[PDB]
Amino acid sequence: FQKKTRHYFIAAVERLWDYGMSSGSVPQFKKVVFQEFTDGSFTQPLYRGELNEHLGLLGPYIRAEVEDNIMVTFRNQASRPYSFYSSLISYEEDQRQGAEPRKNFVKPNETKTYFWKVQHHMAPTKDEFDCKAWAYFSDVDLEKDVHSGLIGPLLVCHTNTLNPAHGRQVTVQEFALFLTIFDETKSWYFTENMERNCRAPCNIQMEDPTFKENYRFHAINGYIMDTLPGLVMAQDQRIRWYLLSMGSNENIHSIHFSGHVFTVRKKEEYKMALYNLYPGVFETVEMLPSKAGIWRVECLIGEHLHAGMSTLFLVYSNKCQTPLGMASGHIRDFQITASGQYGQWAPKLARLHYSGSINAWSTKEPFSWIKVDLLAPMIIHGIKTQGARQKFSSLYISQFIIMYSLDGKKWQTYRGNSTGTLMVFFGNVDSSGIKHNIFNPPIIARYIRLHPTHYSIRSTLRMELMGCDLNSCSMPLGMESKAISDAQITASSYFTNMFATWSPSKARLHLQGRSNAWRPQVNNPKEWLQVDFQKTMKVTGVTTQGVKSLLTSMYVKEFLISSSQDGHQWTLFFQNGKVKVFQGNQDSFTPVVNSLDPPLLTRYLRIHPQSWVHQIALRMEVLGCEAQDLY
Amino acid sequence: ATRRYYLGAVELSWDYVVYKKTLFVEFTDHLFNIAKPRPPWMGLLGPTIQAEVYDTVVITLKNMASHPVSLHAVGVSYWKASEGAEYDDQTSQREKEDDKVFPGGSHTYVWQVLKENGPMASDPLCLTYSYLSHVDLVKDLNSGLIGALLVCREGSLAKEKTQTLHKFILLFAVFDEGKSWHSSARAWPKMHTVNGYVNRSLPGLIGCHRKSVYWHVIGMGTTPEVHSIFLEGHTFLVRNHRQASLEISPITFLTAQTLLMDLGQFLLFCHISSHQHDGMEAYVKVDSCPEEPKHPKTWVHYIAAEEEDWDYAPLVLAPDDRSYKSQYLNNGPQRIGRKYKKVRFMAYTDETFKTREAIQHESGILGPLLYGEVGDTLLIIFKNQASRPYNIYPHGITDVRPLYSRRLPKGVKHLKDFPILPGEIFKYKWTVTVEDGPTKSDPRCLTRYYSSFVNMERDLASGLIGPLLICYKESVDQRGNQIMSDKRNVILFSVFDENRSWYLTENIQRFLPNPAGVQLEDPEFQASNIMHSINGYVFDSLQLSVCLHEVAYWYILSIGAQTDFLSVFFSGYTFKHKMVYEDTLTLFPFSGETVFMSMENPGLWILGCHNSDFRNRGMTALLKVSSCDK
Ligand SMILES: *[C@@H]1O[C@H](CO)[C@@H](O[C@@H]2O[C@H](CO)[C@@H](O)[C@H](O)[C@H]2NC(C)=O)[C@H](O)[C@H]1NC(C)=O
Ligand SMILES: *[C@H]1O[C@H](CO)[C@@H](O)[C@H](O)[C@H]1NC(C)=O
Ligand SMILES: *[C@H]1O[C@H](CO)[C@@H](O)[C@H](O)[C@H]1NC(C)=O
Ligand SMILES: [Ca+2]
Ligand SMILES: [Cu+2]
Ligand SMILES: [Cu+2]
Repeated sequence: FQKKTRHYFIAAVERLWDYGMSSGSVPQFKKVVFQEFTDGSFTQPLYRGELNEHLGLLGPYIRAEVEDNIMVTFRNQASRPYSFYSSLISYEEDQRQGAEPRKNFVKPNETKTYFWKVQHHMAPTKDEFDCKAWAYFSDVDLEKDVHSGLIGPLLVCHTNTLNPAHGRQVTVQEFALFLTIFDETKSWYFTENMERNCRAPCNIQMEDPTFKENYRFHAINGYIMDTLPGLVMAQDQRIRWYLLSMGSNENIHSIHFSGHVFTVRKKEEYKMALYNLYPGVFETVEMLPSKAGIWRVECLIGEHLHAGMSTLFLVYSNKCQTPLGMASGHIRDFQITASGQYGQWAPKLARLHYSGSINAWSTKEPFSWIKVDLLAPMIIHGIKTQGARQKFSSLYISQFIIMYSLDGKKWQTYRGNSTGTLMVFFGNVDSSGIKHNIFNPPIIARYIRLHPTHYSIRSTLRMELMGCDLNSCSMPLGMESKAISDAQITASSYFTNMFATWSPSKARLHLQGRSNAWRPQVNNPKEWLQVDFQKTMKVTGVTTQGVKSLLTSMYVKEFLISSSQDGHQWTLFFQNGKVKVFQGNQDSFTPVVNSLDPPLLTRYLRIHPQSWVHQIALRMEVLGCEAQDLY
Repeated sequence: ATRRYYLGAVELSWDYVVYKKTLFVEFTDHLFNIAKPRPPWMGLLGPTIQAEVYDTVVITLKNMASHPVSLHAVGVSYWKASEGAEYDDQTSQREKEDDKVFPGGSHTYVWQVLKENGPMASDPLCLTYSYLSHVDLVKDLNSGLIGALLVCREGSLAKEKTQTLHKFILLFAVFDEGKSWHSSARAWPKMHTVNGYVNRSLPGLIGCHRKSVYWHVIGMGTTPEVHSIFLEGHTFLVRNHRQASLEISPITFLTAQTLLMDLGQFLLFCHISSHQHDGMEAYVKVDSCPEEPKHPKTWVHYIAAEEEDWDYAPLVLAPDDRSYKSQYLNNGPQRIGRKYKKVRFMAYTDETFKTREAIQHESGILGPLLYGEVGDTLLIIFKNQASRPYNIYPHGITDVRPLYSRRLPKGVKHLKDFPILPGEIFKYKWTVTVEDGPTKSDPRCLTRYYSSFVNMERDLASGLIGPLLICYKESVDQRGNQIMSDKRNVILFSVFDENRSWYLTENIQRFLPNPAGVQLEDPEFQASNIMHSINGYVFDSLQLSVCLHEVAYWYILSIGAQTDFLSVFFSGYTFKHKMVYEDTLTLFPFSGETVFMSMENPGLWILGCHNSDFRNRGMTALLKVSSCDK
């Protein structure tokens, strides 16, 4: 086992503070930040990857093991000269000097490079956690250069805890949180007051009730409206939080995570619900967020919450993963706007498995792409990609990058875990190369673009998408797997003779047999089918289908639904007006992505067939999970 | 088991003749019928609700108020069909209705303790947690919605049906009636105090004497407003990390315990200058009981209290009107390096109080370094040699009695009271026992101090300070006693407020030239004597000499500089306080804490404090490091 000398080519720049969410007069701000670069030629901005964009308005992670080497080759690009500084900044020896100028001063465009053994001084212990947390900042003016914007995180780890894959991850997933209350009586703000907000309509409020950051700034980074971005995590892979409060002498912040609890180490490990962060106390704490769905972090301190801490975080299950609907989707959903053409057109028809000669996407275009409006912010875990087949020609796409938009306006590229600059994806190899790609960290988007990086004869594609809703649990409730017993379903009545028993206990999304579905004794609209969950459930929607009776076709064309808590009296389903006329089947086979506007919370679900084909015939399935149990 | 708590929330009128709120009721309803546990310690408190590791609690709140009011937990898990917290957690129709109980509503509550939120292997038998209400966090609170919520291991219903425990919930809380539900003319809204028991108000009950009493203590407020709480006996649970005085901030709860002596209803401070006047108080009647139907050292100190002169900034001086530092000292004419007349403790050789004790020009103003391990006895023989009379009391030990007798100076209720005039000498006995010393957890030497107590700071501020060290047992045995135990060294973070000093205008006829305009009480002049310093030395005035590879403990405290706390600095250096490694020490105004440090970073280091609004008002020193010899 070895030691490593890990440099970090890092600098200090500016841009600053955006708000635009929903909650336009918005102000420009021009504070300073740290920024990680690519090498000594300080060029590549080093795109902030999906895995660490929570970091956002502060500096990049600097990381080391025990018996290690830390190095910083630093360039300043700004007005007021700044500097790197933390605790273990173990300088060395002595000099022919005048009372020891040990002053660290980094003038603009000059390069001050420093590097030092990171002794067990900075290390966490056998009593402690897999990693401790430390701050770096500019010490030119520790007072101002903190409201200015040179907050930075530093991680010091046990030996054999990091990776080739950069950073750590042995059931890890880390996040830093940077709670200050920024203020601009600090750092060059003069070049803001009369830079923006003022021209010939000026001379309004000098320092009287104007307080422009006690008008706003209550940081959890500086994406701290009442919403900052990158809090993505798997509802198990137990997450370590790096809480470091900074600022002034009112900057106590007492943070917690609703409906979650975490453990802190010290002497031992003892369990806690919220932590009075202090200025200068760099907390590490871990938790196992075993409650799925969508939550938030808030500094519980009354007046702090009410001007910017209610800042969301999301937990998904990864036991949720259904095809997002490319067979079961949207007849001719979305495609492109010029990228894509060849008679036998683009999507319109670029789905996975689509049989025929006129089948899939098709463009001899060096600059190409396709676009899917998922019609809602969605979790996308992966993408099954495949190719087509020509005259006698094997043609497919061999390489691709994946961009996404959550909004439609500002896009960007992708950086699946710790890759490089840009996440290069490997295509197919033939005309049936189903190369199910998974998104290492997931993606939350509404739009996805696929861009070819090499093709066969034409940039040629057919594809499906993996994922599901934030957690509207788009996962089969148990009709298919038969987690719901044959006992657990009755119907209004069942057809039965000798050569058949089309009992309710058969209504199953794909079921073969002689009597392979549910059928009512006779045909009435006031006829129904009833699932009983032996507990209280949440529902996305019911997947319907008909039967192949070897006789003739049989399926249900339109239906209604009813809900109950008691299981003996029924409050049925509604639109925004009258009852919901449900868009049902049209064949012996083929299922129906038929879901519900208000997710229905119930335990007794009844299907109400309205219009049908030849007889009323049902093979089906429910999608969902469960909230609380009954009460 | 499966627990239910059918209790809604109400509007009530409050008192101890000023101020009426909205509370958190207690009642057995299906409608609106009386039901009360509250008599004693229960102030404004939704009933202390208790659930064990594996259980499932069902609060159903019936709302009655002009208020839209919620119910929201902490330390517990639940479904997005509770939480009781409005904001877009995506939440379908019925999943948001928990988030805000529309005024005069009604809603059920789904609460779970899993294994993952029960209390850790080794810590508090039973965890401190509260139950809030948040629609408008600021409003819902200051108004008066808060209750206690406890959670702990498999056995309350079964091992408190058979076990005896003395436990209360003390709600250290600061409601501000200007931030209430509520909104010529001269008298705008106010309060600030414990359990809801104002000013000096007292609540209710006590616990038995010969054993221990546990309190789940819930910190409160709607602002960053720190406290520091005391009474007699040590308050040793934090973990079994063993603490001088419960120290409470914004929103805080961990849970702590103490022992007892007898009936003496013990005094209950918030003990800070600002919070004081409008402060928190309560008693404790410690009564008799229902349930019965290489040895120890002997230390010696001859100390005198004695008047001298103090130059806060001798070594370095460079003033005019040239700075904020230029302004300091005597805001008339005189204003250079700053000289005042102080009265600091100083020890002598023997009863013949003659031989000057060679001083420690690093401890500046500080008293002689007092030390005594568990088991020892301090015979502290004390002369006043300053006109305006004072005494000596150690914040630390509890067995402090005049040497020879168990008398009380002919008249007073206890020694930190009135005794010792100019001239006269008193022989005091300080006996130190295991209870006031460290433990198998702490450091081995907790940090404490002695003030004088004839006046509080109208004493202290004028110079009456000295470091008291209480320690674990050891002598050529125990741990770390084979070649040497490297010396003891103290830093004291102190703002001296000359503006209060018992040498007030004495000092103005002195250093200040002419009182020919005898001006007093002023904007800038009052600020001109608030002396933020470390050991009297200020503005990088006498730093400290040390060297590299050298290694020993620092003992540090905050005294006199109150109203606020101190995060404390040390450039490039890092310490092992509480056997973790942190780089900054947060310090209250009680604040006794004990760090440890491997000195091996050669150079100038700007020791000060992590707060950059005093370290400019002075409040910094330097430290030097370079190889030695031996
Ligand atoms: C208890 O509260 C009352 C509230 O009025 C305090 O009374 C006055 O407080 C003002 C503060 O502006 C002071 O100027 C006076 O000392 C008080 N005047 C009166 C009329 O008594 C009172 O100080 C509090 N009691 C305590 C613990 O001292
Ligand atoms: C180098 O950096 C600083 C940034 O403010 C500035 O002084 C100077 O203009 C820069 N040099 C260039 C781009 O010529
Ligand atoms: C990428 O990072 C995530 C983070 O937890 C991890 O789960 C995944 O295994 C990593 N990808 C690889 C190396 O397959
Ligand atoms: Ca909710
Ligand atoms: Cu806060
Ligand atoms: Cu107080």
